Amino acid sequence: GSARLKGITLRIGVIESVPFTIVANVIDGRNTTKLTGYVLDLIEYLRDKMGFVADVQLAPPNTSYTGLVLALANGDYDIAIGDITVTSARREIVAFSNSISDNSMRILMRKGTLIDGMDDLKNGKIPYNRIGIRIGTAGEDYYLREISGGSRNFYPLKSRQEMYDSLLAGIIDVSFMDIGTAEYVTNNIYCNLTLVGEDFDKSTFGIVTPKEWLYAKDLDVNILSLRETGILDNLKKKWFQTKACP
Amino acid sequence: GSARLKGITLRIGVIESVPFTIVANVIRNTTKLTGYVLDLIEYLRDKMGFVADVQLAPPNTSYTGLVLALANGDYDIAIGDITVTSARREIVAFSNSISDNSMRILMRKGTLIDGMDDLKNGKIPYNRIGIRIGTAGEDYYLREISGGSRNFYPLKSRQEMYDSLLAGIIDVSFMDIGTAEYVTNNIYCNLTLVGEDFDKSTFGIVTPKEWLYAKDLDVNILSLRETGILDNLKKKWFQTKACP
Ligand SMILES: N[C@@H](Cc1ccccc1)C(=O)O
Ligand SMILES: N[C@@H](Cc1ccccc1)C(=O)O
Ligand SMILES: [Cl-]
Ligand SMILES: [Cl-]
Ligand SMILES: [Cl-]
Ligand SMILES: [Cl-]
Repeated sequence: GSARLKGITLRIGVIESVPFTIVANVIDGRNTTKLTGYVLDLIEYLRDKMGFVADVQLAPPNTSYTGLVLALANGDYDIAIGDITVTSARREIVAFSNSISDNSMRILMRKGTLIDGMDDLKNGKIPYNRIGIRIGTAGEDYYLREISGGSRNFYPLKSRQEMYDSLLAGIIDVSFMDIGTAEYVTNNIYCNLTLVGEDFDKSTFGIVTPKEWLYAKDLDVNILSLRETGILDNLKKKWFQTKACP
Repeated sequence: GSARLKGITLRIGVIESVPFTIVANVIRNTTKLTGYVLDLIEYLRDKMGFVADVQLAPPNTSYTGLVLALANGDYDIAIGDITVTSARREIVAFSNSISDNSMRILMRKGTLIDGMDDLKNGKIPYNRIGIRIGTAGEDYYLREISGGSRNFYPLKSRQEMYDSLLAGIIDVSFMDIGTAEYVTNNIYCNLTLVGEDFDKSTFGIVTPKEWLYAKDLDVNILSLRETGILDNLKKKWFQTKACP
């Protein structure tokens, strides 16, 4: 069957990833967290349009994207919204909404690094333990399928912060990120970093839902309507069209 | 519940649209089909083990008409350059995306159009804007240009669109970018695309709502993406440029 989400409480899993989901520690005299970003704005549009009660739950620190999907499949959340890549392995265990965004990956490196693209990584110009890969992500899947043939011979990373510190501290030479956030970091957060080469792994982001979900149609119709009316485009411009770096 | 498509017969609706689904007449007449869509069917059939009963939609069937026919049970799935839209999703489901999409404005070379704003500002008499009925282009026009008014020059087939542009009966039309690039680079060398692309969207395989086999088809589509087969197919069918 199918039904409307009007009146329904949804526990919505979100995962820290600037500027999709931005976590601010604030004291207001008690310490609390404030969430903002593209994802929280999207949640507000959907809530206002669909009438569900949003119960937004931030995934614990160092939760992987795979861990978030597994947690939903196990019943810890009703839906999960973020920069979450739709993959065949995930689709085996959860469903996804219509796409909220196209996606691809790029190679991130320190400026001045003598790398010109993916060919250098595939030909072994960089030792493999100096390629940083965020575990439990689509980038790990790609690496294992296309670069290393199954072997996790990369340098593992648990958060964007560890990627930052490792690259800057010269522990790794490159890493992989989704293009939207990769552009964002190199343009606003770490000006010493840059993107190199062509993008790869063309893909999409989707809202994660349970398989065979009662509310699949209601969510999909609404997401498509936001796509059609330019709301998703506006949110992308709002949160991603910025460059603080000189 | 859910299940696998192995050994199951699927009636697969396809719709003429070069070079997704290419229709040739051969002779005692018979029809041959080739294209991106037919190759995709073969890859999915080989991976999934279903039995494919491929059925071409009657001439001048619109895209809305194909979707409606599937909702009415004439087909089990429909595969083509079929735009995923909110209105269609009310009555059918869609597989994971097989491709990104957008639209562009199609015109004769030499026509002085900057882009969509000219159309929105009334630079072009509305009966000289050709719109293929029962397509996402009509939906866009009604929503963004004419305020719900069907005041365009209605087109029933891709051929009527070309004929009308070439004969000077209309000044512009809308087409999906993949097929638009194909026709302007290979078939009608005196036509061209102009302006920014608009109506960013996706193509998806049409399935019944709440379909038993939804996961099986989706996992398999995503697998074809991941392993580069969809890219290979796009390269095969769309990278040609015969026009000088
Ligand atoms: N989109 C990736 C997660 C990711 C986000 C940002 C940077 C790198 C990886 C996934 O779903 O696995
Ligand atoms: N993709 C359009 C149909 C179309 C195909 C090719 C060119 C123009 C329009 C739809 O689904 O409505
Ligand atoms: Cl989609
Ligand atoms: Cl499912
Ligand atoms: Cl998708
Ligand atoms: Cl449905």
